[PDB]
Parts: sequence; C-alpha cells; structure tokens
Amino acid sequence: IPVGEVRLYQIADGVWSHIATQSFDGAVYPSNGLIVRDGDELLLIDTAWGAKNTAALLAEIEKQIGLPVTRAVSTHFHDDRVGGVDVLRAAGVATYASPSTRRLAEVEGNEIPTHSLEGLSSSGDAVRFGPVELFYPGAAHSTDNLVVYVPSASVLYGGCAIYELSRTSAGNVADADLAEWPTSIERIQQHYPEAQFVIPGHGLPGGLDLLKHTTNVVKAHT
Ligand SMILES: O=C(O)c1cccc2c1C(=O)N(c1ccccc1)C2
Ligand SMILES: [Mg+2]
Ligand SMILES: [Zn+2]
Ligand SMILES: [Zn+2]
Repeated sequence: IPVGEVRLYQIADGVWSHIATQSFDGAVYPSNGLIVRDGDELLLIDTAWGAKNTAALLAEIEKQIGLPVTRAVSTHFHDDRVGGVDVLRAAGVATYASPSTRRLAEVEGNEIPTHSLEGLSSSGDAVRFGPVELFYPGAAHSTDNLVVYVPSASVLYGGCAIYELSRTSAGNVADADLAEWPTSIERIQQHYPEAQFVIPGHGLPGGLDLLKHTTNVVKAHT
C-alpha cells in the first residue's frame, strides 16, 4: 504494497530507521531512511519520499520518539531522498546536502536542501555531522550518493548505493556509474569493517554481506 505508509523502528539506543512507501515507475516500493538521537534533538537522514509522507513521518516521530528533528541530511538528489525537504524546512528543520546533490536536485526540479556540506567532494572523504559520520564513497547508484555511519552504534546506512539481499538484478541505473560502483563499495567495506547493521535505500536491512552482495549484482549486470 500500500502507498503512503510511514513507520519507524528502533535499531539501537538512539538509532531508528524510517520506512515509507511510494510509487516509482508505476509500482509501489518501500524506501528507508535513518533517525539518530542528537542530544535532546534528532538528526534525520533522508526524507520519507514526498511531502505527504514526510509530514506523516514528522507526526510518527512525535508518536514514537517525542524529540524534535532539527537537522536533516539528504544522501543523493533523487526524489525519494529530497522530496519532502520543503515540508521539513517549513517545520523549522535545517536541511543539508552536498553541493553536488543540491546542484543535481535543482536540475531535476526536485526540492533543494538549504545548506551545502563541504568536505565530501572527493571519494573517500568523511566528515562528522552531529552523531553520524558522512562518507562519500565515490560514484555508484548516483554520482553524489553518500553513506552514513553511526560510530556509537556501529550502524551503517548505505542508502541507495546498497541493495537488499533479495535483489538479484540491478535496478535503476539511469544515473549510476557502473564502472565505479564496485570500487565505491570497496571503499565502504574498507572504511567501516566493524559495521554490525547495514541498511539499503530500499528493502530489508542485514549485515555486512549487503555490501558484497551489491557488488555481485552490479558486476553481473555489466
Ligand atoms: O535503485 C533502485 O533501482 C530502486 C529500487 C527501489 C525503489 C527505488 C529505486 C530507485 O532508484 N528509486 C528512485 C526514486 C525516485 C527517483 C529516482 C529513483 C526508487
Ligand atoms: Mg527509463
Ligand atoms: Zn536514488
Ligand atoms: Zn532510492
């Protein structure tokens, strides 16, 4: 599946994942994001795939957590990551993304996070943003895709550069760099070898095997 469902669940102390459903290419798909406790506030990673879903997520957070989202980071320019930024900004959330994400979202006519995150322009770059580490592994699902690690919980949020284990063929590669994607995954594996919980952009989370599985699928496409 049903469209417009929004919910969340706890992965660890102060770490949640939010799950929303929306339509892509005329079929209903799930989509994941992250919520991380940031003192008496919350950091949001990615929208819930649209204004309506994202407003519903803000209310779901009050039902289940009860702390204010004060900042949000979008991990690439696609509408399942930035659609809802306008709702967030009007609610008083400060929205962030890399300059590449902001530029590519503008070209697409998508909603545009307000603030630019410098320090993520070269593959392997990392910065801390409140309670998470932001990492640019290089081009993969998109040229701008970021991954997010929670150092205090060993949670790795792969975003849409990482596939769930049930997927056996590549999905949307319109914006991808298939030649670089395996190298970019290799950087993630090398940088976050202690990750205990790995979240794809779409579908079921798992362990570190989601990384090698994604490489397998991408190479088998090529
Ligand atoms: O990576 C994918 O193929 C994928 C799988 C499930 C759901 C989605 C995707 C994908 O690429 N999406 C998307 C949504 C809006 C704009 C561009 C891509 C949605
Ligand atoms: Mg097409
Ligand atoms: Zn995407
Ligand atoms: Zn996605």
